[PDB]
Amino acid sequence: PTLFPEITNTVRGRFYIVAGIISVVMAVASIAIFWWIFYTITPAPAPPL
Amino acid sequence: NDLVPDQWKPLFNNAQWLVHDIVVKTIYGGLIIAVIAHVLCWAWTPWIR
Amino acid sequence: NDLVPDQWKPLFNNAQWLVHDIVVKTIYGGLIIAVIAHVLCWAWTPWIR
Amino acid sequence: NDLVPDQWKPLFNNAQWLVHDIVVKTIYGGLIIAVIAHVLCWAWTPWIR
Amino acid sequence: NDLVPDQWKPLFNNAQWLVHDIVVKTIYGGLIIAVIAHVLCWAWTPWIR
Amino acid sequence: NDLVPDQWKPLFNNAQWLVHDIVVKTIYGGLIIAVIAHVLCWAWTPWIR
Amino acid sequence: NDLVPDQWKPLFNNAQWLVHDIVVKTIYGGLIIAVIAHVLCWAWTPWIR
Amino acid sequence: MAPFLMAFFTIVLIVATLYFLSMIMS
Amino acid sequence: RALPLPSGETLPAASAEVIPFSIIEEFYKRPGKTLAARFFGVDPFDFWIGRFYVGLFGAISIIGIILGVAFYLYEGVVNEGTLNILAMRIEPPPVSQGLNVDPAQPGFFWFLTMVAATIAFVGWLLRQIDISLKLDMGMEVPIAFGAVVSSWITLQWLRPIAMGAWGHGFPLGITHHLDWVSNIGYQYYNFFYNPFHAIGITLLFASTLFLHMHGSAVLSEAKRNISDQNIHVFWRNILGYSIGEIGIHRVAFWTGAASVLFSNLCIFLSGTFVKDWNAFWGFWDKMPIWNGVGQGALVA
Amino acid sequence: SPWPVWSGYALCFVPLAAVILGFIIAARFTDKQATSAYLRLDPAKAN
Amino acid sequence: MNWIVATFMLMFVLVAFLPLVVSLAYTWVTNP
Amino acid sequence: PIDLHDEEYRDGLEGTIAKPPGHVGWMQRLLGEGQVGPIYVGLWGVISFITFFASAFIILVDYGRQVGWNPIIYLREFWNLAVYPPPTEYGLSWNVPWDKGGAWLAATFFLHISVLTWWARLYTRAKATGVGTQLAWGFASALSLYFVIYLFHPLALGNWSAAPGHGFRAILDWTNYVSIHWGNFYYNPFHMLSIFFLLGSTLLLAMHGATIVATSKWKSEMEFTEMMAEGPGTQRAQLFWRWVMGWNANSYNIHIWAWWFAAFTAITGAIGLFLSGTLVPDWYAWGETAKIVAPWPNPDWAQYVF
Amino acid sequence: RPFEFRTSVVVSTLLGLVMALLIHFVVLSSGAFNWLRA
Amino acid sequence: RPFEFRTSVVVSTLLGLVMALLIHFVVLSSGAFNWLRA
Amino acid sequence: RPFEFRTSVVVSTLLGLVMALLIHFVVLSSGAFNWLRA
Amino acid sequence: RPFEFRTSVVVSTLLGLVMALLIHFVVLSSGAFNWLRA
Amino acid sequence: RPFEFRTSVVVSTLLGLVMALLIHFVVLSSGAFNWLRA
Amino acid sequence: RPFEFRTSVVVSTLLGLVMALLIHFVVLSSGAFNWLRA
Amino acid sequence: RPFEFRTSVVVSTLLGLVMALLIHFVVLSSGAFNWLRA
Amino acid sequence: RPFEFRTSVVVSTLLGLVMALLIHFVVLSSGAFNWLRA
Amino acid sequence: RPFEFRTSVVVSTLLGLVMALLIHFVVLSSGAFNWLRA
Ligand code: BCL
Ligand code: BCL
Ligand code: BCL
Ligand code: BCL
Ligand code: BCL
Ligand code: BCL
Ligand code: BCL
Ligand code: BCL
Ligand code: BCL
Ligand SMILES: CC(C)=CCC/C(C)=C/C=C/C(C)=C/C=C/C(C)=C/C=C/C=C(C)/C=C/C=C(C)/C=C/C1=C(C)C(=O)CCC1(C)C
Ligand SMILES: [Fe+3]
Repeated sequence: PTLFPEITNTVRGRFYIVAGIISVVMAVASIAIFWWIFYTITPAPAPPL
Repeated sequence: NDLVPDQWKPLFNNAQWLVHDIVVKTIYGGLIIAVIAHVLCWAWTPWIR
Repeated sequence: NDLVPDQWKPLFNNAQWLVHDIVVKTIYGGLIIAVIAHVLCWAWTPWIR
Repeated sequence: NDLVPDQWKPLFNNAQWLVHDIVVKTIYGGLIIAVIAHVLCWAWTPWIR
Repeated sequence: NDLVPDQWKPLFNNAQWLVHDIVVKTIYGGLIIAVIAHVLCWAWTPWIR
Repeated sequence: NDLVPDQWKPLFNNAQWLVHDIVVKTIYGGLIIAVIAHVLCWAWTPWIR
Repeated sequence: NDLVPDQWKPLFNNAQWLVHDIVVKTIYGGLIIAVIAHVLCWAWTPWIR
Repeated sequence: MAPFLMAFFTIVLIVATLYFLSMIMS
Repeated sequence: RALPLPSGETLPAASAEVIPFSIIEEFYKRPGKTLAARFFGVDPFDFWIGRFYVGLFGAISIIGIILGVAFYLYEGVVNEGTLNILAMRIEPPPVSQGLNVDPAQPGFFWFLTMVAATIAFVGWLLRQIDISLKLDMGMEVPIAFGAVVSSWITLQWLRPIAMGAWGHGFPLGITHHLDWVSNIGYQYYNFFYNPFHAIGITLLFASTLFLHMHGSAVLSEAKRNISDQNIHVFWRNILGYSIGEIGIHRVAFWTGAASVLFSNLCIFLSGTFVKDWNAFWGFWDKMPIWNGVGQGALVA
Repeated sequence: SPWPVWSGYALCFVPLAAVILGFIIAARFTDKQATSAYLRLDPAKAN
Repeated sequence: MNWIVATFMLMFVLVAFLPLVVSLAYTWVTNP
Repeated sequence: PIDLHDEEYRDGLEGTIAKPPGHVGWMQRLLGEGQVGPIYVGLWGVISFITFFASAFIILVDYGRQVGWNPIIYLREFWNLAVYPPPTEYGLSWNVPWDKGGAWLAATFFLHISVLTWWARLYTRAKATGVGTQLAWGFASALSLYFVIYLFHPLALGNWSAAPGHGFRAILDWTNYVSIHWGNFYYNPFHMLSIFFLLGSTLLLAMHGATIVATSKWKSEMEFTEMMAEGPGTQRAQLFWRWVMGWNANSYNIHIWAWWFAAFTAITGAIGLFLSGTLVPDWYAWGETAKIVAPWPNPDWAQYVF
Repeated sequence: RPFEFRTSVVVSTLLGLVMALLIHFVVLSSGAFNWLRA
Repeated sequence: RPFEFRTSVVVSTLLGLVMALLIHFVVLSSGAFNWLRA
Repeated sequence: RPFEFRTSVVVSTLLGLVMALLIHFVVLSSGAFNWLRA
Repeated sequence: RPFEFRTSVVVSTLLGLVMALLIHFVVLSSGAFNWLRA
Repeated sequence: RPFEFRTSVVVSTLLGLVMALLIHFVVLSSGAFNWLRA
Repeated sequence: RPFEFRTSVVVSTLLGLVMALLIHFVVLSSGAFNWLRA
Repeated sequence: RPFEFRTSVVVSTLLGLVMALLIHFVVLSSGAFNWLRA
Repeated sequence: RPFEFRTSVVVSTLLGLVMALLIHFVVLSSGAFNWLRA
Repeated sequence: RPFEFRTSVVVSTLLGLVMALLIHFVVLSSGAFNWLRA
């Protein structure tokens, strides 16, 4: 029961969805991990006297 | 298109009726989940006040 | 297009009449809900003062 | 174009006459609503002074 | 162009005469309303002094 | 171009004579109104002094 | 170009002669008006001194 | 309740995407 | 028989049918190949109003233009009393207000004018894409206009949000956005020394030179008996190189895009990361190749 | 007092009106020439 | 935050650069 | 009566060199043509080459003198060395020491001779092939702006110090100093006109390139053939620009537009720069009297302070 | 016929909507009615 | 015929609308009528 | 028939969505309801 | 005929409208008539 | 039939996704919930 | 014929109009006549 | 013939007009005559 | 020739290299590990 | 074959040389080893 037989039945078309999902997930994970590391290892503000 | 009811025969094909049923069920489930999520969010922190 | 009324025959096809009816019902329901929401909002906090 | 009156036959098709009628009624209703709104607004707060 | 008078036959079509008549009536009504509005505005606050 | 006078036949068509006549009357009326307005403005406040 | 005089046939068309005549009269009238305006302006306030 | 709500929403997202992906790819 | 050529010349005495312009328009005008026709299945406005094509993005664009013009004229005639376009002063809200807008406070109509202008520009771009799709053409004109539209978007949306005050937007006034340009250029002193501004200036000058040379080349072989190789021989005697009929247009397109792209990059970088372009070049005299090689006024 | 000096009149506004009018005239004449009829390849068979 | 949004706008600014690189790549590749 | 083959392969003076053409390869794949071909050298192009070489040699040797002849400091400070003109004292005089503007005058004179001979070379080579001489007059307008900058502005001001200083960084400094010294250069009307024409030139170049590349499938780039009978590509471009903005041109007028935009840019720039110093000493103070400066009573100054 | 019915309808609707939006914004920003917090 | 009816109507309507908007803005910005909070 | 049903539906839906968004943002930015932190 | 009738009409109408607007603006901006609040 | 089922499904899904993303971003930027570090 | 009649008329009319406008403005801005509030 | 009559007429007229403007401007800007308020 | 495998290797390798370089530079400039003279 | 051998060789050699130069310069500029006069 599909309206996209060319996307949901073909092996090539069926791999589009998974590839896109994994790419989006990996991009988000990369950004999150980098900024978490930066904000966790960076020093505290340089206070005044 | 013999699975379609008499009223909606001029509008729906046999293959789209099942997908329409799936979409309706998904919409109802999403509505239930959204209702529970909104109730939990209000129970945590009211946004109107 | 035999189900369309006599007056609106030159304007409506037989398959668009049903969709027009559905749109009319949706519009009426939305209007009722909007009236209720406006009454509740005014009871909460008048915006004219 | 047998529904169009004798005067306006060289200008109007048979299918545009009904839409023109609908537009005319909508405009008149909007005008009456605008008159009521302006009267209420003046009764609330005059803007000319 | 048989409705057009003899004088303006070389200038006007048959379907443009009606639109011209409508435009003329609209202009006359607008001029009357503008005259009334100007008289009211002068009676309220003279602008020449 | 039979309505055009003998002198101005090499310059005017038959449909342009009427438009030229209209323009001439409009210009004459505008000049009369402008003279009246200038006289009124001078009687109100001389601008040369 | 039967209306053009003998001297100016090699230069003027029949239709351009009339426009030239109108231009000449306009220039002469403008010159007279300019002379009068200059005389009045000098009588009012000399600009050389 | 910042972590708990995030965990709940993420779990819902993961379970829903698993369900729909299983529906599509079968 | 005299055949009028496209250049306007007439010559005495091939498919050279002297045909009107109406036939060409009627042949190519066919409906139903725009962007919205693929998305919704139909373009709601698929007609021509005079010479202009009115698509789904033409109505949005026209609404944006009308609203922008009205909001611009309201602020400058009313709320300022200037009555002249060369001295009005359409400013955004103050920097103390932050990123939030308020109808009661001043600077509200600047927001509406900017939003309407953005909508109009985006609609114009999409309408160009639609018209290009209707004619079976390439997508290069939309690319160039998108470059310039991104140049617009950087100055009024991205930079103020990155800075975080919403007062970091140039006023919409004739002879007054020059004031903003002059004050921004001197706050970060020596905007000449910004490396990306210099690249933009270089590409602008190259664009003008290339355009003038191409015009001169085409006009010089207009209406003479030429073998189509004379211009190449001319361009090879001078400068020792000829680029060809298709190469020049590609160069013009690419340079025209690149100049504005580099300029938008330079302005954005000047906004946020650097505060002084003179201190940017302080690393040059300190690299470990020239450090101890000089004496007196000659050492750095 | 409220009037601009003569330099402000000429040097700024004579060129401005000149530019606007010249642009509006050049556009009209170029469109006229481009819309005039002349030798074109027949669109019915050329493509 | 101060830096995350600035980096995101930098990304947006480079996304503008990308489309012309696409045209350059198409012109390079499609010839042979 | 004009042979294209002899124009490319003659020998000696009034002939070409590097006659066996070379091929670059990557330029063919990206631009469509990669042949470098022979180059003409006869008469014109010899004088210009020699004079430009002399000027560049003088400038480079004076660069070398400023660092003690050290080739490492030379590389370090090469982008910020400059030979400056004589100071404001006894400015127009030529009796200046070689290190206080003596080297500037000779190099400038040789550069002048070089540019004039290059214009002559362009004119003669345009005539010798049968094409028109539009490029020579465009270069004449550019040289008009150049000669206003380097010769006619210093003269009528009384000192050579008003000219640039022959350096990579010395031209930006010249622009900044000239803007500062005469009030505010933004409020010079001819500067505004030149900016208008320059931006119009860039916009027109981008549009023309994009259109001719978009309609390139039907060979619209062969402009010489399109000026005799218009094929489908030019018709498609005309229809595209008609449906977008309501009016269009043909394959002939757009080049006139581009040429005149460039020429107007150069001419207006030259006129504005010449008027900047001699007639109007302060452009902002003139704009205030001309009613083109907007009042700024209470500016919000927190935006311009760190 | 000089003008199509569709063109008239489209132009009239667009003009009316633009005028309504402009009038509402102008009345809202004038601060002369005490509507939506004064 | 020197001028078509359609262009006449379009030009007249556009000029009228522009003049109406300009006159309303000029009168409102004069502050001489006490209209919309003086 | 002067207007397709599809065109009417598309135009009406687009206008409704846009205006609903506009009213929500304008009411939120007015700060007169004490919603979403005052 | 040296000039079309339509060209003359267009030129004269545009010149007249521009001159009327310019003269009204110049008379208003001089502040010498006491019109629209002095 | 006026509307293909595929068109309706695609349009509704895209509208829902865009609205969800917009609502999430607007609720984050308001700073009224104290979620994701206040 | 060295010159068309039309070109002569156009050039002369344009020159006259520009000169009239320039002279009027130059006299007005001089403040030497006491015209239009001194 | 070396020179057309039209070219000579155009060159002479342009040179004359440019000179007339130039000498009137130079005489005005010198302030040595006391014309138009000294 | 299929592009999916290739376009993936290049993008993954470039992302990994850039992220590694950036992360080492961020950790080095933080001065919280006593590496390379404190 | 997804990638040429030549491209792999060129990319690897370029990356290696660049990394070696960067590492040597960073170690030299740190002043942590007492190499080349401390
Ligand atoms: C809080 C009090 C605010 C205010 C806040 C708002 C807000 C906020 C909104 C309005 C809207 C409207 N306001 Mg109110 N409004 C106020 C005061 C006024 C005044 C007045 C003079 O005082 C007037 C004349 C109005 C008039 C109006 C109408 C134009 C409109 C509601 C009717 C309508 O057309 O519904 C027609 C609408 C429909 C028929 C919609 C039907 C939608 C259906 C039910 C589907 C909904 C989406 C669905 C849940 C999605 C998920 C499921 C999937 C579809 C499967 N308001 C005050 C100032 N008003 C609403 C509107 O619709 O604007 C366009 C709106 O959004
Ligand atoms: C977005 C809009 C929708 C739509 C929504 C509706 C709605 C809603 C209705 C109709 C109705 C009609 N529509 Mg439909 N319809 C659409 C598209 C079309 C198309 C088409 C595209 O071809 C056509 C030909 C039609 C044609 C028609 C007729 C068949 C039918 C009756 C019209 C009539 O008699 O009006 C004559 C009557 C009028 C003009 C009434 C005018 C009223 C004025 C505006 C005043 C209103 C005041 C208000 C109600 C009260 C204020 C209260 C406040 C609290 C202060 N519609 C589009 C897609 N249509 C009606 C119907 O079927 O009724 C059974 C109906 O209710
Ligand atoms: C509050 C007092 C304010 C003021 C506030 C406003 C506001 C606010 C508005 C006007 C508008 C108008 N004002 Mg008022 N106005 C004032 C003083 C004046 C004065 C004066 C000299 O004093 C004048 C002459 C006017 C004149 C006018 C008209 C130009 C216009 C109303 C008539 C009209 O066109 O109706 C014709 C209008 C219609 C036919 C519209 C019909 C619309 C139908 C009913 C549908 C509405 C949408 C519907 C709910 C959507 C949902 C359903 C789906 C469609 C299915 N105003 C003072 C200063 N005025 C209104 C207008 O329309 O401006 C363009 C407007 O918005
Ligand atoms: C300063 C002291 C006085 C004053 C002093 C004067 C004096 C003195 C005069 C005027 C004149 C006029 N004034 Mg005044 N005026 C004042 C204040 C005003 C105010 C105001 C808001 O306060 C207004 C609106 C006006 C308005 C007007 C006009 C009625 C009139 C100029 C008409 C015009 O544009 O001619 C120029 C217009 C045109 C040349 C073209 C007009 C449009 C044509 C008719 C349309 C044709 C359409 C058709 C399609 C065209 C075909 C060709 C197309 C190209 C296709 N006055 C104050 C109070 N006013 C003049 C007058 O009376 O004129 C009769 C005049 O001499
Ligand atoms: C400084 C002291 C004096 C003064 C000192 C002088 C002196 C002394 C002289 C003038 C001269 C003149 N001055 Mg003065 N001048 C003063 C103040 C003024 C004022 C003013 C606003 O007060 C004005 C308007 C003028 C105006 C004039 C002109 C009447 C005249 C220059 C004409 C010209 O342009 O020749 C140059 C014009 C042309 C070359 C061409 C003119 C146009 C032609 C005739 C038209 C041909 C059209 C046809 C279609 C063209 C075909 C070819 C085309 C290429 C197609 N003066 C003050 C008061 N003036 C001169 C004079 O008397 O001249 C007779 C002169 O010697
Ligand atoms: C703007 C320039 C005008 C022009 C203006 C004139 C004028 C003016 C005259 C002529 C005359 C002549 N012109 Mg013409 N003419 C032009 C174009 C042309 C062209 C052409 C384009 O092909 C041609 C072929 C001609 C040819 C001719 C001759 C047929 C004829 C007699 C010349 C002669 O004998 O000179 C031989 C004589 C001389 C060269 C005398 C030179 C005197 C020098 C200049 C010293 C003058 C001293 C001065 C008057 C004293 C000053 C006292 C002060 C108070 C201090 N002209 C252009 C368009 N021409 C003349 C004519 O028809 O006479 C009847 C005449 O008067
Ligand atoms: C010192 C402690 C620091 C820190 C410092 C670093 C540094 C520094 C780096 C990481 C990197 C990473 N960090 Mg850590 N990291 C910290 C805390 C964390 C936390 C946490 C929640 O606490 C997490 C989840 C992570 C997670 C991660 C991963 C994203 C990544 C390592 C896995 C990976 O992808 O390998 C997959 C990696 C590979 C498959 C690479 C394989 C390479 C092969 C072996 C060749 C290498 C080059 C070779 C020698 C060249 C010469 C030969 C020629 C090729 C012929 N870090 C703290 C704050 N982290 C590393 C990384 O990979 O960044 C990209 C990295 O460089
Ligand atoms: C710049 C890099 C060079 C290159 C460098 C090498 C090197 C180096 C080796 C190969 C080897 C192989 N290469 Mg080669 N190779 C190149 C280009 C190519 C190309 C091509 C362009 O078409 C191809 C098809 C190949 C294919 C191949 C295979 C024929 C062969 C065996 C692979 C295998 O089984 O790996 C399966 C095994 C692995 C993938 C091992 C992965 C190990 C990971 C990284 C962990 C390492 C642990 C580490 C050393 C421990 C460190 C301890 C420290 C004290 C902390 N190479 C490029 C140009 N290649 C290998 C070979 O021939 O061996 C006899 C080999 O040693
Ligand atoms: C001194 C201690 C310093 C330091 C200083 C350096 C320096 C300095 C260098 C490295 C380099 C490297 N360092 Mg160390 N490094 C330190 C601490 C570390 C730490 C750690 C976590 O503590 C790690 C993981 C590493 C890891 C690494 C590797 C990435 C790399 C060496 C392996 C390699 O790829 O060889 C693979 C390398 C090769 C196969 C090269 C082979 C070259 C052949 C022999 C030819 C050489 C040129 C030849 C002589 C030219 C002349 C002849 C002509 C060719 C004919 N270093 C500390 C801080 N490190 C080296 C490197 O390669 O960087 C890119 C390097 O230059
Ligand atoms: C201090 C300062 C500034 C000093 C400056 C010193 C100088 C250099 C001053 C310069 C003065 C000059 C050069 C003055 C110029 C006067 C001229 C050229 C007037 C032209 C009149 C043209 C006229 C009357 C033309 C009228 C045209 C008309 C009547 C048209 C007629 C017609 C034509 C031709 C048609 O087909 C059809 C329409 C119609 C029949 C009306
Ligand atoms: Fe070209």
